[PDB]
Amino acid sequence: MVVFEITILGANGGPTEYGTQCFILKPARTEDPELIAVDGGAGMYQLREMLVQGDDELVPSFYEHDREPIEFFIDSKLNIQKGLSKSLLQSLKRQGEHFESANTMKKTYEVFQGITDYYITHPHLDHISGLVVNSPSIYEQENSKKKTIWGLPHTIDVLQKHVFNDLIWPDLTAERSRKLKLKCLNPKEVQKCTIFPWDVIPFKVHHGIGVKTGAPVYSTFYIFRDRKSKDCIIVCGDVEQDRRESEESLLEEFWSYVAENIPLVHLKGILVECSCPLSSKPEQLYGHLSPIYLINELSNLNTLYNSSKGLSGLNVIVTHVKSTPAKRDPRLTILEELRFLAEERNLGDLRISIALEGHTLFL
Amino acid sequence: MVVFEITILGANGGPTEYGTQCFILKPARTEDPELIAVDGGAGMYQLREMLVQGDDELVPSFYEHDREPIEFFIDSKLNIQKGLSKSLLQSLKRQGEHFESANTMKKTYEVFQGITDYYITHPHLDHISGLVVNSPSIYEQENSKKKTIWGLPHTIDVLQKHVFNDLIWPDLTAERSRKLKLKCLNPKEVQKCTIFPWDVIPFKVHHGIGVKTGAPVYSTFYIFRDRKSKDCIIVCGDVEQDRRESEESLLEEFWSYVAENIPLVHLKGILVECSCPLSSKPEQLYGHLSPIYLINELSNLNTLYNSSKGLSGLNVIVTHVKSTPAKRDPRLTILEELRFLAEERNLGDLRISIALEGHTLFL
Ligand SMILES: Nc1nc2c(ncn2[C@@H]2O[C@H](COP(=O)(O)O)[C@@H](O)[C@H]2O)c(=O)[nH]1
Ligand SMILES: Nc1nc2c(ncn2[C@@H]2O[C@H](COP(=O)(O)O)[C@@H](O)[C@H]2O)c(=O)[nH]1
Ligand SMILES: [Zn+2]
Ligand SMILES: [Zn+2]
Ligand SMILES: [Zn+2]
Ligand SMILES: [Zn+2]
Repeated sequence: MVVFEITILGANGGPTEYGTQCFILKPARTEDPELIAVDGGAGMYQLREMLVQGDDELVPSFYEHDREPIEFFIDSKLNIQKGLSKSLLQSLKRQGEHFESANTMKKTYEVFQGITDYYITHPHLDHISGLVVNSPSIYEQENSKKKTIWGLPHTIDVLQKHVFNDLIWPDLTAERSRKLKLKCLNPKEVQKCTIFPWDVIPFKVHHGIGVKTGAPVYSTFYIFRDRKSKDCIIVCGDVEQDRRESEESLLEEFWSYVAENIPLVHLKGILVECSCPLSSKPEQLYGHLSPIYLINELSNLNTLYNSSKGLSGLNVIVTHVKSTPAKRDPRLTILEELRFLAEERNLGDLRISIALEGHTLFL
Repeated sequence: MVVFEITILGANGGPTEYGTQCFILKPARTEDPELIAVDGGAGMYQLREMLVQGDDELVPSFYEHDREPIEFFIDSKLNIQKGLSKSLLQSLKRQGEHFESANTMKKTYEVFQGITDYYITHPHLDHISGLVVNSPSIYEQENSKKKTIWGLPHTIDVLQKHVFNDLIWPDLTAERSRKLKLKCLNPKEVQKCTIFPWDVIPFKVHHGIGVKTGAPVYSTFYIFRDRKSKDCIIVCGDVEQDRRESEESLLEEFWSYVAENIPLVHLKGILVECSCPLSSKPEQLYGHLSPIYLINELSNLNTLYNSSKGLSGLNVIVTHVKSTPAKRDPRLTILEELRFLAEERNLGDLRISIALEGHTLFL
């Protein structure tokens, strides 16, 4: 049944600067070294942590307790494991003694060499910091695996002009060996992944407005579809509800596409933000979702699928929760609020979990 | 004797993406909440870690061992402590019960509110990622402490155009409350710190060339001088030896200024990179120092001071060491190489230590 393995490298919405958004994807069970990244916040450093840290599991929190029981954050039916998957690790264990004798740093370089395609949702620094700082690793070997950064134009153009520009970062895309490449995707078009037998389908969404410019700020949702099984996951960039009359209904377009083309039984998960709780201070919420807005969007999807069973069986994996100087971990507050609102909206057997760094989901 | 407390938030040169360059400065012993940052890599997240982690101390390594004895990395005479200093923590402990009842996240916000001036050496992403991602914290309170980002023009112009531009990051400098400001410094000019009774004196240095543009890439060295004691520390951005005939001798200008204006006994420390070991693969070394180049620069300073005692008593704190897929921790390799070369060059009782994240130096 399981088709996808999703490694949560980073699910932090800020403002603390580590463990920001990055998810690694690979097919379930298989042992190729190749990996896809969605976004580019947490990277090599987090892979290294996961190698080292590899029951009554406790996860970091820093609110009521510095560590909290893992089960508090997840749906009881979620297929989740701490650390990197057996199949991901097997690519290192292909060489018995070599694996054993490689130190943690060396193992980190080896795993990371396999992360060869990034799908970037938007170029805000929290979504690209690891991609950028990690990038010189591409030059460690002459027989190097080359990396490609994919995105919609609002993303790629910004990376070219503002990041890989010899000012913010050396312009590694200008190196003649082309070991780092930037490539554009067309919105709404079924495009192919480079190694895995998957389709990638990107959609533009809204993510607030410029402070100085007042210009709409865009983001991306990615659909990944396994062609054999027809199973799909949706992995989202930062997003807000479309602004009533001033903006195109990009989210409605997205949900309509999903309901038309992907039967619910084939939708194995959606990784989507809920940055803020209901108490929502305006400044932190700009360009983002709170529980009422996320539930409203899921309700729209529900209406489109048009089943008396609602969204029964759908796994919603909540990402990008922000820190706040609150008494209680906002991930717990948000999870409770989402579950309450989902019940109130009769969305059925919807399974809501918070994305937890340092874990792999099997969907 | 001790005048400065230096909190090492980040001393990692990359390519792993966490704990990159950031040092917090304050006067020794005093308990004001105000703090200066030099650079802006590791920030809130690291402050939080230091709050939580607060003998046979072991520090992270990830080479021969995942953790190594602290003493291996430092000169035996170095005044160093794990965690935040008593005086830094006292600003939180001014309120007895409030401190106790504040969770770790809340304490992090409180300490971080005091970090109100950053002195940025150059705008490479590893030197600004925490500054940027942490910046929305400024909006948590209406009676907010405002933050100022200082730098030479090569730094400030790039931050304005390429970072705080509603593309890479919301342009928080355009918010009317001006809670985040960018301010330029003039090179070679004695300027005043905002709260501490210190002079700040910035100098431009070289840091390689653009990959695409071939343009010189600039960085900054900062001198901080306590006006009362006349004691100084030097805190450096990334740097390479000046390129023979193609470039101005910016480093010679710097050492000449130091030797003319700061007696060695008043020079309490220099925090300066040695990104790479002697084995130096060309690609990783570009724009940086290796032990022979760092020792050559210190030799130039030695010649200028012109004492038979060499640089006896000088604390050299080595920063920005890069990871490498080597068998041994490059910080250990580099420390050994620097000490050997210093002896070979008869630099005297030079005290060399590696900067270690999560520690405070008292100089
Ligand atoms: N005060 C204020 N903060 C903003 C504004 N626009 C964006 N931000 C902040 O910029 C940050 C961008 O990162 P993101 O939230 O998209 O992950 C957000 O945390 C948000 O709080 C704004 O217009 N005013
Ligand atoms: N291959 C290659 N890497 C470069 C070049 N210029 C800079 N870099 C890399 O860009 C990174 C910039 O961060 P920094 O090293 O300044 O902390 C460095 O790690 C360096 O390895 C270059 O011309 N060629
Ligand atoms: Zn974000
Ligand atoms: Zn964003
Ligand atoms: Zn650097
Ligand atoms: Zn640099």
